[PDB]
Amino acid sequence: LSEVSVQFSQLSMFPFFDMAHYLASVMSAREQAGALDIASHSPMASWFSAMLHCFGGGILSSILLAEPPVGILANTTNIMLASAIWYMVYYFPYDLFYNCFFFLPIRLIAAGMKEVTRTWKILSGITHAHSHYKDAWLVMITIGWARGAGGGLISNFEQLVRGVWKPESNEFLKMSYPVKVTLIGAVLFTLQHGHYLPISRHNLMFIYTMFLVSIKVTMMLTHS
Amino acid sequence: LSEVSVQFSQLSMFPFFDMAHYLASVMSAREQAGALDIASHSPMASWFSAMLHCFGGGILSSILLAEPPVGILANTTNIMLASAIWYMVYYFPYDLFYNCFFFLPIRLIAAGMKEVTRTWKILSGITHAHSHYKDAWLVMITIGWARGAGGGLISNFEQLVRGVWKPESNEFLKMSYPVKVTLIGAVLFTLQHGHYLPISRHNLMFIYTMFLVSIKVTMMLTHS
Amino acid sequence: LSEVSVQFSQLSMFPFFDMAHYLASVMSAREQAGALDIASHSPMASWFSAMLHCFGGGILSSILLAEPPVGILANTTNIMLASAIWYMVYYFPYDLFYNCFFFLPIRLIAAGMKEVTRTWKILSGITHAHSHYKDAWLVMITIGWARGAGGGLISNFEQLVRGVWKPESNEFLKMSYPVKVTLIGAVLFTLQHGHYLPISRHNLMFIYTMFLVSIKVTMMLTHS
Repeated sequence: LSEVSVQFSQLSMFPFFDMAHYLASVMSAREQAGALDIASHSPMASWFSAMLHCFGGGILSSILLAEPPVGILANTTNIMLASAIWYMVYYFPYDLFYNCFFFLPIRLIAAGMKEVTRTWKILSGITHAHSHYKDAWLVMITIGWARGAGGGLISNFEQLVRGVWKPESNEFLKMSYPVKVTLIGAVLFTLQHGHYLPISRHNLMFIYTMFLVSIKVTMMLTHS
Repeated sequence: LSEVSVQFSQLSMFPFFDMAHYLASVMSAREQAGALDIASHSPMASWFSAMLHCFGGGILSSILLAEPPVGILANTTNIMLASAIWYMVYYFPYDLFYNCFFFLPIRLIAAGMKEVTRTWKILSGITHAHSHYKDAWLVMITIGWARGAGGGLISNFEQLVRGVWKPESNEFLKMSYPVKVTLIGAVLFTLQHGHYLPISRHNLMFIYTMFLVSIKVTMMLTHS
Repeated sequence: LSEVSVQFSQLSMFPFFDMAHYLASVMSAREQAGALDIASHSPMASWFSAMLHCFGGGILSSILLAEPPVGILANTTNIMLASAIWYMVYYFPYDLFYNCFFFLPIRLIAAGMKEVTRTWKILSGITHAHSHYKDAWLVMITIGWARGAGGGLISNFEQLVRGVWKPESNEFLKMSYPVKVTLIGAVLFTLQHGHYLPISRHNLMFIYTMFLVSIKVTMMLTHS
């Protein structure tokens, strides 16, 4: 029944899903060590650290392609869409916002939708790298990987923003779960582009997103 | 009497004022902790650290706009104009140069003129961001702020140049005086170009520069 | 006998010599402190650290000229030509690869040919900076120097890749031998393109390459 994958490919991420990636990234950034004290004594550094979690994919993909990183800041609709979630995750009265979204079902849905935004970011970078370099496989893998787990790769300098400098925790030394999955996804969809992978994009799109959501759901379920 | 602000808007900064910003930035870089030993044992690192104080506004504004940072190095007239001040601040015979400009009236004039160069840098980055992005308010604020206090934002990596690594002293954690004033100035003049602020450009230019020079003059006076 | 310098001005570096620079850079990167443990437990970090040694010249010259650093990754022939040397230097059976190239005559030839690749990289960056900026001397010096000893200037962040952070060992504080030689070469050949240096390009090319190979051969001979 390939008619269902065609319906899944018509999804738009501007309203609902972009907020889910921004919320899951800001909440996961708050749950990190010493992030509450940053927002309590320095809202500017905690906000910029949240933007590195939300738009880290577009920032790294722009720096690697010699594209202006301020161009991501031009979309005032998206920047304000993530800043409002940041202010509510940290500075909501009675912390009713975080306590509501920390609930297990709501946290599963929000995180699972961020996994969906990761897919289109990978394909965005792969097709965008194709616009700059035609059949260069390594460029498309790099930019698609840069948009999939951008915040995970700038995580070393993102830690430097909040104040913690950990030179021993490099992403290439121990590839974390999201970064290595984005690497696998970037390679697969580059072969999907490259036509070396015998499957349509939309079917590979659906099965990779499902294989990603199912794992993180299982992780968040087996963790609590 | 708005006829005086029109006369003030006609200042050219190429001869006198650019040297004032370069001198105030190089001298303030020397007075930092452990800067004399850098120039005495490694003139290369102290010179580059001085260039990050002088041209830090243009460097950060070029990196944010994907513009070549080496383009700032193209103006050999400006680079030599700051390197000559660097060599005289550190390596002048009998230190007659620094001892002359460390005098309170001369230090007040040189620093007060750097406050004037900060204004045109803010407006240069706001109008330059307007050339790249029409009515994007956040881009004009970012680039105008990047040229106002550029050396203050790269201060973390500028410290890494001389050899001091302070991951705890982030500019976003505690906003210093010059950086936060440039932020206020970048926001005000951005509302001016967007015509959201009910005042002419020339008058807002003059009152902001005066409000800036008067504060630093008061600071340098109340400090000695 | 200027008839021999013309025959030398004609070496093509695509087959033999590019592998020599990649081999000498990867082997010298392995001989660094704690580099074997990186490749044994984190092949991704050791590979990227090896690429920063091989293509650090092109990477830094691209970042300084606002050119896409991923553009160096487009040449899959050159990237695979260096990654194969990386895998054989580290993961060859019985380490027969490193033990063969660590032999003194073979190590002298491989390192001496990397010194030849350094020459064309300096001239590549000088002529490339001439294409972006006509008679800008400082830009031609910077880019030619950026291609000559690129891995030596990103060495601070390259150390951050493998996991070691030394904020005290800056290249400008104590200029190493290869970096300061590339600076001298970048200045000499910049005076050549500007015709301020009374010598033909081909002759200055040959005498500078010989003066560089003879020194490193003497160093490797007096070190063992």
